[PDB]
Amino acid sequence: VGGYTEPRSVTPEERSVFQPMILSKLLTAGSVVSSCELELLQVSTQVVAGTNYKFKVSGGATCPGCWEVVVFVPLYSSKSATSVGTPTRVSCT
Repeated sequence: VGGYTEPRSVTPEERSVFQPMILSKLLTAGSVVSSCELELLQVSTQVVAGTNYKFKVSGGATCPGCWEVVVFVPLYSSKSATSVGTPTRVSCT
């Protein structure tokens, strides 16, 4: 118990919030170029003291490849901030 849900489709509001956070992280880590079209393929969630969102993301023509990236969203009543994890390269299959 306490593991991830099965992957699911990403909501419009989730794309709006998390896609630029994940792009910014991949860009600052030197993993993608600034022109990268990044797609959130799916998300799996784990409820802790807050929520872990595990994304599988795909790059477009200038950033081909897939990464797994975990984002932590804490509870409002917490001293902790929203944190993007370290991206890991994964197979798109």
